[PDB]
Amino acid sequence: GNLLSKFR
Amino acid sequence: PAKTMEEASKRSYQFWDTQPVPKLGEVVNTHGPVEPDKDNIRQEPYTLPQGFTWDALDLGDRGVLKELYTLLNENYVEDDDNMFRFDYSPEFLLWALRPPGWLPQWHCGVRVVSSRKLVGFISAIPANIHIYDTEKKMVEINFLCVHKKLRSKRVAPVLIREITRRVHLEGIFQAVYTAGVVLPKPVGTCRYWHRSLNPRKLIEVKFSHLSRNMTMQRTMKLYRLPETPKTAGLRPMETKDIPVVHQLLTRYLKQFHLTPVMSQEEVEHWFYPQENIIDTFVVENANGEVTDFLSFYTLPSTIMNHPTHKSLKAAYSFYNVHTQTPLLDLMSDALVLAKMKGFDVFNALDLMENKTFLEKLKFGIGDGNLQYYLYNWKCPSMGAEKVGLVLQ
Ligand SMILES: CC(C)(COP(=O)(O)OP(=O)(O)OC[C@H]1O[C@@H](n2cnc3c(N)ncnc32)[C@H](O)[C@@H]1OP(=O)(O)O)[C@@H](O)C(=O)NCCC(=O)NCCS
Ligand SMILES: *C(=O)CCCCCCCCCCCCC
Ligand SMILES: [Cl-]
Ligand SMILES: [Cl-]
Ligand SMILES: [Mg+2]
Repeated sequence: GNLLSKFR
Repeated sequence: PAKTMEEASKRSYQFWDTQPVPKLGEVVNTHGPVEPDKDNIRQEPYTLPQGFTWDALDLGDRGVLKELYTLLNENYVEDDDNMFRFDYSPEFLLWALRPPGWLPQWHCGVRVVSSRKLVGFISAIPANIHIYDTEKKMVEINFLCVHKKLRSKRVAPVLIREITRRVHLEGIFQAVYTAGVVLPKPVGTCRYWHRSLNPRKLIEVKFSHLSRNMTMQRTMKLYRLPETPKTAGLRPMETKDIPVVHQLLTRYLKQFHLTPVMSQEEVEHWFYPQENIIDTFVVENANGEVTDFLSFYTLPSTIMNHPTHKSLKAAYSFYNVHTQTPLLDLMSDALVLAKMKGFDVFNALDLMENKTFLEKLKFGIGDGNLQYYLYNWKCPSMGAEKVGLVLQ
């Protein structure tokens, strides 16, 4: 599946 | 669940050690299958825990599509801090799960026997995949999901084995997939980057943070974009553009080492614009020739602290092909178009040539690695810039 990323 | 290769070497994989994938930390110098095509396949479904049963989801039934939407909306992938959760729409799910060649038996659900409640899912769709110097009919695996109340009970390995069996029955013995966790064994590792479009909202819901040495007023000015794109001749993709988009994409992808091989019918499916799902814009020049195109799909995320509030609207870079317009200009126009359409953030991986524009266009690095994997195909790993495949 996809990954839900946000700003480091 | 290891999210780091250093964590991963200090772990053992009771399930993945049984699968035809290379071992972690082994360097691969060959190219080919781990195990042969099977000339007889298990006819019976794998055994589920007592009280659960298999089902094949026919998404053409609106009620069943809504059940899948609800399972994913409530139990699918969250960000690392459990503040946001993917909110795939029903119409998006139809786009992602019914491409040319789809099979309903490859929409593999798990239901409670007594209530028929949907509590697990995994899907396969067919894809032709070019990997180094070989083209293989494969499947793409997506939407692996187990209800939060069913976790840590070994249901995910059963889901994986069952979709494997159902794909084997159709004569296919390789697959491609992505994951945020490190498993045996990534063929490439990619990182998401993010471009603020609505900085006020991103900071308010804590998707981003104010740099502490910068004010809000300063941040709004820094990320402000023009109101209209700058590239001459940019317009939405139309039916008449399907052949040239196909031709442009096919030639552009040859430079990478892991890519889809799309028919013209697949190009129509994956790129023809559908509001709130997929956007594609072509550059048609002064000669009437289409020379470039950009595309992004729509994937909002629930704000878990305020489920009442409107989701965070994110656009995901899909495939961007340049032959006359500089890629930097093409992606600048992608940002302006996404802003125009009301997105809060524009996401892109560091694969293909994306590293050439991410910093220049004021993207910031994200907090998660997306690993790419092949099943039953042992080949050398590659750098992100050689990965030319984007999933949903
Ligand atoms: C991912 C999910 C289905 C795993 O189910 P789970 O109950 O947490 O884990 P289980 O007890 O059922 O089984 C664990 C096995 O599955 C493996 N596994 C865990 N997550 C996996 C994933 N995303 N992809 C492939 N295998 C995975 C584990 O490595 C382990 O195998 P191992 O013994 O070799 O290490 C579940 O946590 C979930 O739905 N999470 C939210 C949605 C999600 O992240 N989907 C996948 C995105 S890539
Ligand atoms: C994200 O949802 C991807 C989850 C991937 C789970 C593992 C899939 C392994 C391959 C199964 C199909 C094999 C067919 C030959
Ligand atoms: Cl279906
Ligand atoms: Cl390797
Ligand atoms: Mg090609």
